[PDB]
Amino acid sequence: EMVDNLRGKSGQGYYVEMTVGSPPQTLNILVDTGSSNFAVGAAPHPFLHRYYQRQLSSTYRDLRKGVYVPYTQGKWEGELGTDLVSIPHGPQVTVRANIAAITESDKFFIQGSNWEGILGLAYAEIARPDDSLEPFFDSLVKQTHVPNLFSLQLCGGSMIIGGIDHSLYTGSLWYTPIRREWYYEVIIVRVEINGQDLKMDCKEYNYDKSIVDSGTTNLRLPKKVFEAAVKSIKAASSTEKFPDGFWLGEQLVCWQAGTTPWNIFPVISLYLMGEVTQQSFRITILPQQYLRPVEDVATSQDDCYKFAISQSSTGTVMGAVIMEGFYVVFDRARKRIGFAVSACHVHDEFRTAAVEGPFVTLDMEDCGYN
Ligand SMILES: CCCOc1cc(C(=O)N[C@@H](Cc2ccccc2)[C@H](O)CN[C@@H](C)C(=O)NC2CCCCC2)cc(N2C=CCC2=O)c1
Repeated sequence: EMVDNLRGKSGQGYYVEMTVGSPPQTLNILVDTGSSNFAVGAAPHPFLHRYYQRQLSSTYRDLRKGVYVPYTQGKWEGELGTDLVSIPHGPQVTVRANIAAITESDKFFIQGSNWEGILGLAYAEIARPDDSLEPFFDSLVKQTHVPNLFSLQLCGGSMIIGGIDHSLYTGSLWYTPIRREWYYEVIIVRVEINGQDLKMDCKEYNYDKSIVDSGTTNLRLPKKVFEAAVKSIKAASSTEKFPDGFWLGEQLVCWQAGTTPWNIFPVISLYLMGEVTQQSFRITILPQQYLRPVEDVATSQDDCYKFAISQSSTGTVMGAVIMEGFYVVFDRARKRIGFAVSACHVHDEFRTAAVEGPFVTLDMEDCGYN
């Protein structure tokens, strides 16, 4: 009953239906593994179809404390409280959870996204105001019999709470350790483009950190890695030349509908640390993943895309365009993240996104930045 309980797209977010308060108020909530605050619009906003009305809830409790949360994109401020929360198409439980009632925001809510709040699924260590504010999933596990694990299949899609759904993936699940429990932090040990090693000290791939983040759209790479990746992708696709603004993820590239030259763009392989010493596995990303379709009726004589790999100063972010096509298991109980090929895959007749291994490495360097 949890299958297909997500709607949305990489550019605007994937969301699940939830209820808050007594009696239940229904809201669509973006699923975000890149933060740890549960927050909902709680006052009118031009882009909100509905919002949390605290005065209508008999179970609302004000915590008499404000909270401010800045993201890479957008920020909001609100008032902390607790109330009853349920997930109509998830586990049939009700939990009392912390909720930030958003009273002001900037560039956070997205016009037409159809969601009104955000569910931070990461760990308390990055919750605001601080780690004393128990995140929703922690409350869910404490208050119910739900196993300490969830999985995401972003396509709509599915959030499976408390378990793994075999119908949602094919082949084997490969696991990489969660290096530290704050973000879902992982370690990348190698990057290839078209099979060619970027040939970089592997700490560079994780400079600062690397995280798995359903709330970010792009694959975001540390500047040094980003520049090297663009150089390699340019070289592979050199039979066509694009403006610098395309590679900067600013402007669209368009082709006559149906004629997108997928074959001239390379596959990207990200090798993740395995659960055994010096062992790794790789996930492979097709251009159908990293060239993000931009729907616009005005341009619809063409298919147009944005380059969805971009620069970061805060480490690697494996965003939604990376997670799409994979089934991703956030195995909190065992401190690991699993990857498998998703049942909803976009591969043409020549290449297929993959999760595969094992691979071994001779260089004993720890790739974590620290
Ligand atoms: C759903 C996709 C929306 O599009 C987007 C969204 C974001 C973005 O900032 N997403 C937020 C949530 C959001 C969801 C929806 C709207 C706004 C924010 C997510 O939490 C980001 N996670 C990490 C990186 C983070 O910044 N954590 C915070 C640390 C401090 C404490 C609070 C958590 C970046 C983005 N970017 C920016 C550059 C390239 C890219 O893809 C495109």
